[PDB]
Amino acid sequence: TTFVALYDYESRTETDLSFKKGDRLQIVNNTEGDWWLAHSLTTGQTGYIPSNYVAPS
Amino acid sequence: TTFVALYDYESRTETDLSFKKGDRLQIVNNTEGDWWLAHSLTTGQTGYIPSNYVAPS
Repeated sequence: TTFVALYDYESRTETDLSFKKGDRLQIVNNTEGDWWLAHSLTTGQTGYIPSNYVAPS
Repeated sequence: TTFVALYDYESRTETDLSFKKGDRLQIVNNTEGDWWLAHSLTTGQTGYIPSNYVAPS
């Protein structure tokens, strides 16, 4: 299964991928799962987490 | 809806969130969607992309 970029995206960090509209991309299986933007009720910090690391309460 | 960390995770960049096992986290709605690890067929580069930016071929 192959995706196609609908928009350009410029990498903002050392871990994201830049692409131009029309580029073809393949998703890569990773242990961590999809990454979610999350807010910590425990610490008040906010940022991306690996979804396979968490569970519904 | 509130998640709970199953494991500790140490932030590796300026955008991820550290947490300890047992911490409580809330997912945050973002424009970008979940982030996926992707491999570019166009450039051969690899890294995380915002999923709302791409579509099935």
